[PDB]
Amino acid sequence: MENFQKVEKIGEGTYGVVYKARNKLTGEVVALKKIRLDTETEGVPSTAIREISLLKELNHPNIVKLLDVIHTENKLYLVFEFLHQDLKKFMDASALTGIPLPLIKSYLFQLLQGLAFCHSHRVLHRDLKPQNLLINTEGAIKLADFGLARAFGVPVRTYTHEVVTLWYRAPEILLGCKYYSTAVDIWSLGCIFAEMVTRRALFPGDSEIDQLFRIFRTLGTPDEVVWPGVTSMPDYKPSFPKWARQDFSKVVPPLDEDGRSLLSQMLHYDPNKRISAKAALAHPFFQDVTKPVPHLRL
Amino acid sequence: GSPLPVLSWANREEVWKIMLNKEKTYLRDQHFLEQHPLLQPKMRAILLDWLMEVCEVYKLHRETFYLAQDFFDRYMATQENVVKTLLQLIGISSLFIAAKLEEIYPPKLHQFAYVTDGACSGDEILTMELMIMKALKWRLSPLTIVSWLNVYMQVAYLNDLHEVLLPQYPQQIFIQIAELLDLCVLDVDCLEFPYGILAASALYHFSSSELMQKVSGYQWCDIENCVKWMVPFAMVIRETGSSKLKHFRGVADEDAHNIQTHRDSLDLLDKARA
Ligand SMILES: C[C@@H](NC(=O)O[C@@H]1CC[C@H](c2cc(NC(=O)C3CCCCC3)n[nH]2)C1)C1CC1
Repeated sequence: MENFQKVEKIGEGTYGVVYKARNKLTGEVVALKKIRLDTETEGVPSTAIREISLLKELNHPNIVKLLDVIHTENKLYLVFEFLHQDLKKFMDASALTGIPLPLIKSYLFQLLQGLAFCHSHRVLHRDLKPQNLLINTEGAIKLADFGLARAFGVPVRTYTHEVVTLWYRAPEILLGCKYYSTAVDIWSLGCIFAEMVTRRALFPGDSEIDQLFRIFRTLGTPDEVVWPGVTSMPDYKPSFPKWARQDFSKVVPPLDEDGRSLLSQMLHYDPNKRISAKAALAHPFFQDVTKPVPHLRL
Repeated sequence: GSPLPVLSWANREEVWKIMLNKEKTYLRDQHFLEQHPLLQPKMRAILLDWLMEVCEVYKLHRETFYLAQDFFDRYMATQENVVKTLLQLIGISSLFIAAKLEEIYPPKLHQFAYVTDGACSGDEILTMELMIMKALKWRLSPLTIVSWLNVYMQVAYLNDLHEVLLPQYPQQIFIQIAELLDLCVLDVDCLEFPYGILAASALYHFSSSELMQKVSGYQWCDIENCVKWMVPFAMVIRETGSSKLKHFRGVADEDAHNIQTHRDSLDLLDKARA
C-alpha cells in the first residue's frame, strides 16, 4: 500500500471508510474502501465478503470495478475504480435547469444494462438509489456499493427483510412478502427514472406506512385484480384508504408517451408482472438508442 | 442441454450458460490429498461429518454446509503438507466464512470457537479465515452440490406458469435425495464428478433418467459414470430406509427442508466401500 497516497476522505459506513487515492507512480486515481480488522469483532464483515466475492465475478462496463483486495497490517483495503460524481449530486446541480431528455435516456439505458447483467448473474443489488450511481467525465454511469447485494438461488428462499432505502423500496417489501428477487431493483430504478425527469423524489416517505400511502396515492390503492395476492400479505389491511391512480401526465409531465409506458411497467404493483431489466432495454423508449440483434429461433 | 424454462427476467440460455461457465472457474481435484501425504481420506470424511453435526446444532442451511465443504476442498488443493491437528481449524473457519455469507443472522465468532471444545480460539479462526479467502482468490460463490439439487427440484415441479424463482416442491423427497448426497460427499472420489453431475445422479437414483434429463439437461451418457460410482451409496441408503422431514424450533415449516441434518453416516460410509 506504499504506492497509493490518500488524497481525500469521500465516504464512511459501518464497515469502514472510503478514501480517494492517487498512485504516486502512474498518476492513477482510485477509491480505497478501508476496513480496520482490529476493530472488527467478527473478522471480515459479512458485507465485505459478499461484496468482494460478488464483484470478483461481476465485471461489466456499468458496474464500478473492484480492482484489488489488499491485506496489509490489521487492515483490509478494497481498491476500486474511481468516478468523480454521483447521480444525486448531478440531479441537485441540474435541479433548476433539468437534465436533458437524451442524457436521461442514455443514463437509464446504461443502468438497465448494468442491472440486466446483475440479474442474469443471479445478483440482487437491493440498494439502488441516486447516491449509489456514479458518473464519470465521459458520459458513463455505473452501479456501485454492493454491500447490500445478494446472490439469489433458483429458486430463491426467504432473504433479509426490510431491504432498500425507504424512498426507493418496493411495495411488496413494505407489505411484508416472504420471497423476492429481481423486481425490487426494477422498482428502485423506476423511482430514479421519475426522479431524473421531475427533479424531485417520487415517493419521499418518512415511515413505512407513509411510504406505502404515498405509493397508493400516486399509483392507486392496489387490489386483487391489479396485484393477485395483495390482500393476503402480512402487512395489508382492509382499512387502507382507496385512492385513485393518478394520470402520468400529472406525475411526469415532461415525459412523452414512450417514457410514460416504460415507467408504468417499471412501477407495476405485481412483482411477477413488473418489467424485467432485459425487457426494458427492448422498450420503444430506447428504439433510437439501440438496435436488436438477430435471434436464433432454434 | 438446458432445462430452464423461458425466464421473464433474463435470457434462459444466458442464465444457464453463466451457471455452467461458473462451474469451469471453480476447480476440483479428487486427488488433492496426495499434496498432504500425512493425511488420509477418512480424516476428511470425519471432519465433514462433524461440520454437518455443527450445522444442525446451529440450524445452519444445507447451503452453508456445502459452501464450507467447497471452501475446504479448494483450499486444501492450494496447500501442501497439512497435518491432521490443523484440520479442525481449517474446517471450522471454512464454516465461519460460509455462515457469514449465507445466513441472515449467523452465529457469532465465539460460538464457532465454543463448539471446538477449546481446540480453536477465536483469534486462530480469524487468522485462518483470511488465509483461506486469500488462497481462494476471494472466489467464494461456487454452485454447491445442494444448490444444483435445488434447481432440479423446482424444474421437476414446474407448472404451466414456468415460474422458476418461487420455490415449489415436496420437502420430504428433497431431504431424501440430500441424504444420499450428504453420504456421497464424505468420499473424496466424489470430486471426480462436477457438482451438477453428482446432484443429477442422486436424483436419478430416486427417480429415472427421463426425469433427470428433463430437470438437469444432461444425457444418460454424461451421468452414467457417476451413477455407477454412486451405486453402493444409493443402496446403503435404500437398505436403511428413507429419512423423515424434521421440524426445527424457530424455523418456518416452508424452510424446514433447507436446514442441515446429521446422522450416523460414517457407519453407512463403510458399507458403501464394500
Ligand atoms: C461511498 C460509496 N461507497 C461504496 O461502496 O462505493 C464503492 C466503493 C468505492 C467506489 C467508488 C466511489 C467513487 N466516487 C465517489 O464516491 C464520488 C466522491 C465525490 C462526490 C461524488 C461521489 N468511485 N469509486 C465504489 C458510495 C457509492 C458512493
